[PDB]
Amino acid sequence: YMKKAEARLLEEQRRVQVYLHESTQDELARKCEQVLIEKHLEIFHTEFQNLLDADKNEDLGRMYNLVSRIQDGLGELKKLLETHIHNQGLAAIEKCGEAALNDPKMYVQTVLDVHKKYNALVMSAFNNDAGFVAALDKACGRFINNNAVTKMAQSSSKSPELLARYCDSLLKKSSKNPEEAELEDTLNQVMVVFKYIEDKDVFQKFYAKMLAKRLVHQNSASDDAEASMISKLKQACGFEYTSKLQRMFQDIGVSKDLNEQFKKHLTNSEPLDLDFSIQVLSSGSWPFQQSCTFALPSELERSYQRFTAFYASRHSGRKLTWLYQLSKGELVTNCFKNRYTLQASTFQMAILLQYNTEDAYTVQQLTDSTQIKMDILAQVLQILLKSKLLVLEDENANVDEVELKPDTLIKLYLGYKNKKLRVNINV
Amino acid sequence: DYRYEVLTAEQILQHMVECIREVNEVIQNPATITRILLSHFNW
Amino acid sequence: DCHHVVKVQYPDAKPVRCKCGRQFCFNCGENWHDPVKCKWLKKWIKKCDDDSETSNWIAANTKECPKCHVTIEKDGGCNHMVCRNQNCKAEFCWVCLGPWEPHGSAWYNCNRSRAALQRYLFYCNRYMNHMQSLRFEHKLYAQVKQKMEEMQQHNMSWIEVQFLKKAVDVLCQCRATLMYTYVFAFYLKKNNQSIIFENNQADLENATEVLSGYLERDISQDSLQDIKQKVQDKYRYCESRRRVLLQHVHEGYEKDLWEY
Amino acid sequence: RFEVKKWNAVALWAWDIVVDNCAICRNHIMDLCIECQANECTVAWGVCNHAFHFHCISRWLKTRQVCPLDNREWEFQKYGH
Ligand SMILES: [Zn+2]
Ligand SMILES: [Zn+2]
Ligand SMILES: [Zn+2]
Ligand SMILES: [Zn+2]
Ligand SMILES: [Zn+2]
Ligand SMILES: [Zn+2]
Ligand SMILES: [Zn+2]
Repeated sequence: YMKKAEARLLEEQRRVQVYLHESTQDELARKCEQVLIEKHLEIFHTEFQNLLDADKNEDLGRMYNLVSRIQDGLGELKKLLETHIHNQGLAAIEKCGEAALNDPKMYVQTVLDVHKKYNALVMSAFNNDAGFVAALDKACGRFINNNAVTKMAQSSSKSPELLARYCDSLLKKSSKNPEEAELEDTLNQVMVVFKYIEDKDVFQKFYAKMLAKRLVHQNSASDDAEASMISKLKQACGFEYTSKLQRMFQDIGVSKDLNEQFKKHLTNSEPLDLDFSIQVLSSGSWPFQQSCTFALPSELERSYQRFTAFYASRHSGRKLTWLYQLSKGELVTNCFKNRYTLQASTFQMAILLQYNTEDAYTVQQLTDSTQIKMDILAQVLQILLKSKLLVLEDENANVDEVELKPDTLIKLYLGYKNKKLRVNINV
Repeated sequence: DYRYEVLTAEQILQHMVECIREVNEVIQNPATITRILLSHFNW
Repeated sequence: DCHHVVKVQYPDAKPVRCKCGRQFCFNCGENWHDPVKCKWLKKWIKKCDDDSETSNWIAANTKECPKCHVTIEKDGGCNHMVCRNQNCKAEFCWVCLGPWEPHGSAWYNCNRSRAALQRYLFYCNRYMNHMQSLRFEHKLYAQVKQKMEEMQQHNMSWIEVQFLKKAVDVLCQCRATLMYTYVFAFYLKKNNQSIIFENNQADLENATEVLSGYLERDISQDSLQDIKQKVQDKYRYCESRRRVLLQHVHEGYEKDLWEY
Repeated sequence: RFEVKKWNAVALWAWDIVVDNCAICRNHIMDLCIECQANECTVAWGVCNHAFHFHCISRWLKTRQVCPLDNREWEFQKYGH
């Protein structure tokens, strides 16, 4: 019927050019419109629904032409569209079920798939109409902010968290080296799924946290990639949205600079035996807390004091608070049989360097000399005993489970021997 | 938090008999006497 | 006309919402007034000076029953008044407003110059200005909505007009909190910790005006990339500042820092 | 024994101040003042050991010559860099 109606309208427009007088074209077109269409809207609406259930993206163009030829016929089409596309997207990410609630990649990919399909449909069939694009956008907002995954985890602040974690898992430095051309595109898509979420502050909290981690631990894919992501976040939400991130970036840059000047001034100070490297962060920007009441081993004190004196030189009044809980180095272990090389946090260094003198200290004895907290010592010593560096008085006890007391000796296992070199004793 | 609630006239009337039941649990008096006594004491 | 009783576990001058659409201060009865305390709101609303005159009459011809606290006008001659309320059958003396048992029983017988005017003028001026603007918010909402439609049809999408709506909402909130802050800044003897406050609020006032300006004229067209950025940058600032004002007031209450 | 080949440390950097509000703009000291924010902002110190932003205390002294936490006279004692 649609095909024939199109043909008839074409004809009766042509006919006026071979028989009748020109001042009849408009009226004849109007009457043929009111009769061929404009008196069958109901069956059109039902068919439009069925067509959307199927995927015929050509006849839908015909219906757009026809219904648009009359007054305000689109008014029901937009709402019917929005309804159908909402239902389709929601049921689409329903298939994921629980598997999505812990796999960001699959969730974001599913959302992007639905959005791409219907964006592709409403750019050709519907001539990129305004109101139809509006229908797309309303539906996408609806089914991104509330859905099966949001319901299962019991909040509406799970989708922003998942998108933040996807962008994380994307910008890290993995085994494979990502290709800049692909990376830029994938970030550009994450930005779409971003611009639909409606609570854009939880996203900033999570993104700030993850960026802080991967910047501190020197574990990042591409500096230009980080800069580009920050730049488009700023462009989509303004200079006040992304101030903390820009500062959190510029100060890693400045730290890299200042380490070089320390090296230069170091030419006349003879650093005792160690390669020193520091990162000096701001204080309001980064999400880090004070310290855990550490006692600095005597080995590092020389470099500690030299750097603090150097820093106090170049600036007027500024107070470094060292935070040892996240700071790693390297030990050489010129005490065993095979010349290993250990790599652990500063807590491990304090505890190990204690045994440079003896090998018969107890938990209380370790507490006395390093001032560390009780639970922290428990965790650290447990992880050490997990390695074959330190052994209890027992040999086959489940050291991973049997906790110890202040009056419990720790035995330096002299017979330790890993298969390889450069053991990474860390979690 | 500030826990509150919204009621209509019918429910606020039934709450009177509710409070009367609560007090008469321990007073053991006919309902009329309990209502008079409690009403003198500003509920 | 609403018919709902708002039952609560405890009267604490916190705001409640009725479900008929209204939110009021459970203790006093007015709309929710966040920085200012109830008593000063009453004292300022009596002589509010531009909304009602019957309060002048009430103060001029009525007293209040001490027990039940309803306005009472006397047109008798006994002085031995008895409160004819539902359950406030208390009796007292119309003049001394004390209990009548000893009163008249044996022997106990009952028998703004120049500167304040200017201050009141300035403060009431600001308060009434913001009241007028808060009364017209319906027109503001409809205006920006119609403008959203108009800007949208001229080859502009939907998300832009979304940010515009959020900006309007923040603007209305900021005016509604500058209101009661002016009241609070009336009854306040000038000391250091008051110039700080009366200097922050002027800045927030000015920023509010600049934002309410951006909207109306600079909606015009096809300048999205910059106007949108300006408006977003300008309403985050306003929201942060007003939260600073409220925190300052409440901390002052805690530390006993103000003087009236 | 020796077991010290390399060290990489992380240090937070903060102004040398007891408490942080600037008490003029009520911001956080490390952030930007109420003027540099609606768009160098160092910290100035007082001979009574009070600390403020620079642009805040500048305007305050422009109007009145009193340190606005201790109604006393004010003069600069240590700038900030
Ligand atoms: Zn109500
Ligand atoms: Zn109140
Ligand atoms: Zn009474
Ligand atoms: Zn009397
Ligand atoms: Zn400044
Ligand atoms: Zn001072
Ligand atoms: Zn300041």
